[PDB]
Amino acid sequence: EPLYSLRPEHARERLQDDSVETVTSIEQAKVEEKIQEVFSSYKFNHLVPRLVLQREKHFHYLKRGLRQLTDAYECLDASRPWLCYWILHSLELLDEPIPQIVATDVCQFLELCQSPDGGFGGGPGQYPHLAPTYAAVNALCIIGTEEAYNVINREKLLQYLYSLKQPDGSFLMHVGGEVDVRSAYCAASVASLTNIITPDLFEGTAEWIARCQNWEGGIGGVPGMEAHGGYTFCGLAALVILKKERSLNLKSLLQWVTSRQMRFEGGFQGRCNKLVDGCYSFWQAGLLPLLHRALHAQGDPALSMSHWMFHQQALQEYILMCCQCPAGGLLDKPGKSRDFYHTCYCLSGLSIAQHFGSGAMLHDVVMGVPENVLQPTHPVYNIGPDKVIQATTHFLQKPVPGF
Amino acid sequence: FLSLDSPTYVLYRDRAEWADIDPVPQNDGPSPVVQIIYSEKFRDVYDYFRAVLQRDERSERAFKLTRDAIELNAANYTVWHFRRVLLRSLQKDLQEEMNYIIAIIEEQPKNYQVWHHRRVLVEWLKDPSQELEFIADILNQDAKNYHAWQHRQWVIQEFRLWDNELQYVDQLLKEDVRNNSVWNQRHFVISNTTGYSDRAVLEREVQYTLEMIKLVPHNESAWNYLKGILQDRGLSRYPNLLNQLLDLQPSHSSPYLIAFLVDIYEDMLENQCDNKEDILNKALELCEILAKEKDTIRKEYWRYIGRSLQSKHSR
Ligand SMILES: COc1ccc(S(=O)(=O)N2Cc3cc(C#N)ccc3N(Cc3cncn3C)C[C@H]2Cc2ccccc2)cc1
Ligand SMILES: CC(C)=CCC/C(C)=C/CC/C(C)=C/COP(=O)(O)OP(=O)(O)O
Ligand SMILES: [Zn+2]
Repeated sequence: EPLYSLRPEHARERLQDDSVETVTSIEQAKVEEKIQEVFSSYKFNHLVPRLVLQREKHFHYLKRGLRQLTDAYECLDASRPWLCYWILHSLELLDEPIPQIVATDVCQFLELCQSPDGGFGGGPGQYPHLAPTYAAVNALCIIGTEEAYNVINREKLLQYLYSLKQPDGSFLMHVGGEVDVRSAYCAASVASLTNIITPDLFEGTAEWIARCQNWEGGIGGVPGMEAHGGYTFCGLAALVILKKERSLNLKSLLQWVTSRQMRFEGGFQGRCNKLVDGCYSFWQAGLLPLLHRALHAQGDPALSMSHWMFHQQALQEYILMCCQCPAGGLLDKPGKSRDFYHTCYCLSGLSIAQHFGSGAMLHDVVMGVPENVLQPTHPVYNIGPDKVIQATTHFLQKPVPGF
Repeated sequence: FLSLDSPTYVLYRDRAEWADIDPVPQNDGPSPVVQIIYSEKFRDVYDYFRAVLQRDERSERAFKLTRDAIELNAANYTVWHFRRVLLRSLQKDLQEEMNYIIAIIEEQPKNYQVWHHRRVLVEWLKDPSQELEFIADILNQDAKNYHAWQHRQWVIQEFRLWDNELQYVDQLLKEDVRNNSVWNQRHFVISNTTGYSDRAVLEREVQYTLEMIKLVPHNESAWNYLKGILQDRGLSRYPNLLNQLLDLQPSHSSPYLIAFLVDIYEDMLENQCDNKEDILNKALELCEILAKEKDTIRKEYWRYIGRSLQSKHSR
């Protein structure tokens, strides 16, 4: 009744520090203490809680950011296509259409970020890198107009991607960079949406990804690294795309993610014994729609047909209560500053938590007012499942261009 | 030489040294999107960086300019690239560059490029001698820095510097037994030195975890470790384990214990053990104690665990 986080039973899900204080315990208590202040404020103020997604405030924030950013964002000056992605995805999520005007100005911007030899750099005249290539392609697909699709040089892109492929399956982040699970995902994501996949392009790649799965259940950034939130997403989503979901111990993984939801806060941590953060609303919780399609495509008849295997409600409550800026925009956790990153991923994670799909069965869980419902997101590409349709459909009208 | 923070700092456009070269403004286009409103300082460095890049000027001045450009956006991998082109063309002393990167990581330890640059130098020099002490210093200020662990793993592997690392683990585990990076490292060493599928060590290990989990019963890290170093043999090949946990259910209870008790029964059941239809109860039960009372954040997990069992261990 009716909010999970506000229930009196919930006082129990607070941290038992065993009497043994470490840095880890002290810092989690600090966070729990802040979060409790948020949960409790309704009681202490004597109002009824009503959870509302500040759509119009978020929308003015993103509208403006899409054109101009403060020098706060100097640190993202080599990530400009990411900004396009984050803002345009948040807007699509908020069901705010993109003016043909802005579509075309994103287009020409990204053209400028396009490298002669393929890939996109982090801004005009920057060398190409896979991360901004991924962002670029996604943002191009979100826009989904022929002009946007025509920006992408698929021949070159396929050349660039080969330039990065390594012997052992892995992909460099960029020329004279090093490998990381993120890069196989960026490669796999962009390769598919644009159709330039060849038989030998991802040859080696799944087994390299499975090497990253560690003893904890999750995937680390390279073999031997601790399991971590957004790298786990990259690996599974990379595999899903290749169809090697096969190669992981999905049960050990399933079980790692699920343990990542914080019993008190309701959101996810990225690593065991670290703090909650709203962006893992997507990176951690977006694993379940992938583990669903997977455990299903392997016959698991114990799978739910109504709900994902995480607490959808508490996630929404965390996001809606703890991660919104009143002035619009979303945050990692309370007391932090808004940014377009956390706006993108808190909203994408909100969407996941709201929408269960499974072959046939569509079922929603919308905390708060009905207006809180977001447009759905594709858990592999984190763009609208429509923009994906409309993209791949197109790029199958073309043959896989080799080198 | 002239620091970005200096009160004397002067814009490049005002510098005599730089007169021959015309800045290259950013080609953002007729009607920019995600246009960042740069400080005049940022704009100025990067206008000149663009100039030295497009000209591919391999000079001592282009080199110094990379320093400022880095300080202002250390995620700019185009600058780092050009800097390494410049270290190699200008034949710069790589220890001095190693000194520089020490300092920058110290200031921005969460930046990926900066660690990447340090690996490259270590590989150029083929000298790991400063690393473990260096990385230890970063870990002394943030003991879960991912890149710092990733650089440590890399160093240790590539140059085979294992011999004093479990000692480092113990040190750190005893500083903070809840640090999952240090548990993970423990596992990285052991599986890379002695091993677990050994019989004698699997056992100082299994041992030690239980002794921490006694000190701090709600430390998920240990439980995942203990679970980690057994689950691939089968938890049910260790029958004493069960009884030894069932000791602490009254005194040291946790959802992790119960959660672990359940993993055993699945393994037990998966092998035909004794009381297949019986054991299926103690567990199915435990799934509902978890889903309804002690671990409700995972109800959807547990409701599914109680039931994939039925799916497979039914009739
Ligand atoms: C907060 O000052 C910072 C800190 C880091 C960075 S960053 O290293 O360049 N980058 C992108 C990022 C962008 C924004 C925004 N706008 C905010 C944060 C953030 N982080 C850091 C972060 C996010 N959640 C918690 N943390 C600490 C992720 C990171 C890496 C990343 C890139 C692409 C896709 C996924 C992840 C930029 C700004
Ligand atoms: C497609 C692509 C390039 C995806 C990248 C996904 C990715 C790496 C996501 C995680 C980002 C994040 C919150 C990092 C923080 O590390 P930290 O150690 O500070 O955070 P922690 O305390 O949560 O572990
Ligand atoms: Zn975050």
